Amino acid sequence: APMTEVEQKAAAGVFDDANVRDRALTDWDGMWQSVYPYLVSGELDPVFRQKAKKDPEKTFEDIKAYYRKGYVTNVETIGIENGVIEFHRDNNVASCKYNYAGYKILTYASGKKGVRYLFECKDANSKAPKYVQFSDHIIAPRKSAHFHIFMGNTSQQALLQEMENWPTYYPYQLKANEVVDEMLHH
Amino acid sequence: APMTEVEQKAAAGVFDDANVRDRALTDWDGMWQSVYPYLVSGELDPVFRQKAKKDPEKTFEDIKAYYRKGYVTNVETIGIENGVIEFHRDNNVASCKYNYAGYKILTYASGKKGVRYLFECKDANSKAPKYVQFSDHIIAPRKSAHFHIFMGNTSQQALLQEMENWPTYYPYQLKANEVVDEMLHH
Ligand code: NA
Ligand code: NA
Ligand code: NA
Ligand code: NA
Ligand SMILES: [Zn+2]
Ligand SMILES: [Zn+2]
Repeated sequence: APMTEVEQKAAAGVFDDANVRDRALTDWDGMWQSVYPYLVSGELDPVFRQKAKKDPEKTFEDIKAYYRKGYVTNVETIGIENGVIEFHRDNNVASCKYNYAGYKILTYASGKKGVRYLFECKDANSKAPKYVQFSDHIIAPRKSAHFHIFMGNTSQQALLQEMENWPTYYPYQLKANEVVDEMLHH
Repeated sequence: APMTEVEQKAAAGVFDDANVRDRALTDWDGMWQSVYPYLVSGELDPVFRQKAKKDPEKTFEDIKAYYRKGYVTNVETIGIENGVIEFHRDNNVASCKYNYAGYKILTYASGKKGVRYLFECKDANSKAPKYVQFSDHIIAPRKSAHFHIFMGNTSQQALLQEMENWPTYYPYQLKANEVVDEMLHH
């Protein structure tokens, strides 16, 4: 099902807090690929060129740099199924069963808002991040099309303060051109 | 009289063409100062810092550079009264009686729109620019609060293509802090 007007506005960072709801980890079920490799190859260049073309105060160089810092990660693949998140970091792999920890509504310096969905790995000897936060422009149950994930081992509160790095994941099957297509429209 | 909702939207580059009307040169009557000197002194820095703070894809450096190219001019003062525009360019002065040449509605790369109000100096031995275009976020008769002015000697059509340089003028009496105040709010 395509987006209602309330969902479209919420995706653009405009929503009433009263509409925000809990979501289950299953919203992010599936196999996913980091888009960072496509920034590196130059394959996301059309996205940044359109962003630049549309705002004369911006430059390609600066927009790319912002997304470089945003996307950068060595976790190339993430798999989510049956309450478990699996992380593929170069040749290291880790997984853990995550417990839901609620959501947090944020207001950004821009005046736009977003909701993060918080999860915790409750192991001692897990190599997987203790704290994970999903942010995907959705404020109520809906299967994700792509997500940013904040990963940390210190606390949720501390992770909530991270604003510059947000490794970003699209469905594993997509090629670079389909990722670009979605970024330019969806 | 403060702005109606239609005027506020039009100032943000959103309007129906059916609402656009001719304006008389008297809308720009008064004495005016270039804001370029205030960019140079650093006194516009708070404006660019707010612009940067509000959009993480932008930088201060790039925003300032864009406005540097926009504001740059040696025409420090302009006076308008009785159908005549007077230009003070360092120690040179020129003036001419301008005839109204209509308006042109433009759509920018950003999808925002604006209206330019066209005037011509019809002399041979005038040192004043032959073609002048006012652009001030107003689409119908209203006394200007500040304006961009495109100045050229080649043709109106050619001047219509200028997008990067737009020397910008606020009422002559204002100090730097009042200019900043207006830029941050009005
Ligand atoms: Na509310
Ligand atoms: Na769970
Ligand atoms: Na119309
Ligand atoms: Na006139
Ligand atoms: Zn996104
Ligand atoms: Zn202006």
